[PDB]
Amino acid sequence: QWALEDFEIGRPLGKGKFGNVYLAREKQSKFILALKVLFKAQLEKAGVEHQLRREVEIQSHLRHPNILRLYGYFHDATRVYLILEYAPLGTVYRELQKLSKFDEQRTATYITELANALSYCHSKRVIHRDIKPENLLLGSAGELKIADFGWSVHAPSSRRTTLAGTLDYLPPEMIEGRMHDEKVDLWSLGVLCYEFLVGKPPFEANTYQETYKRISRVEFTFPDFVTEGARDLISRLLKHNPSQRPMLREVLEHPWITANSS
Ligand SMILES: CNC(=O)c1ccc(Nc2ncc3cc(C(=O)N(C)C)n(C4CCCC4)c3n2)cc1
Repeated sequence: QWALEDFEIGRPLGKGKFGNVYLAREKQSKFILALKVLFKAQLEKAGVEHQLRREVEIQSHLRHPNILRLYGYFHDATRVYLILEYAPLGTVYRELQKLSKFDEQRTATYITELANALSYCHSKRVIHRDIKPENLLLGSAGELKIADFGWSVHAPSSRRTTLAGTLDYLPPEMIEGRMHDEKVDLWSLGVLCYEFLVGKPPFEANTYQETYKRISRVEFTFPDFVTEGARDLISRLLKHNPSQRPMLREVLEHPWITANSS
């Protein structure tokens, strides 16, 4: 069906290792959307051309208000085109840059949305979404959208590289090279809850090497303003042992979440 001729192209919203994301508009409907362009040369060089095919099929069947929708896709001789939902308010990472840190009501509301999205994902055996805030977008209603599909893409305003942000969110079992399961998403939720409340991710260090040690040894501390309920949820999510991490339904029922979420 689709071809590049079906779209008007506007400015690049961001750029990544594999290509760019453009503001775009379907000509007939004048619908605004995000056109993600991946260069086949880059996909081939990295050896991920088979992984892209699988994730396109997965993404084509994920339908949830807090997951960025894939409308369709096509290709030409040099490029793959993903026709994505456009999230008009940008990344949560940028919101965090602007506000420095989130209050407990905003944080608990965002965590609720993500826990619901991740529960849906898990129900389809979809695990390990990279939910660093650079991959979380804000829809027109301010609702969170998981948008890690098709690899990282940064806006010009970003000050954290793809490798650094992804490392900040990696769980000990994947740094220690062990088997992992869907509990990696619970770990990521704890890192995110902390970054939301603090304005910095908990294991940030000068070097990647020190960050590895801090993650593996779960070495993090709380600023004085983090309330006891927030400490309790974050401490349960950032357990080294994945079996000790709560179920997503237990996150949603956590007293700090229910007391503060919209
Ligand atoms: C001052 N305005 C802004 O910074 C702004 C930035 C993006 C949007 N919309 C928007 N909509 C859909 C997307 C899909 C991606 C993407 O492939 N990611 C891996 C996440 N991205 C990225 C592009 C670069 C930042 C997120 C999307 N971005 C609106 C406003």
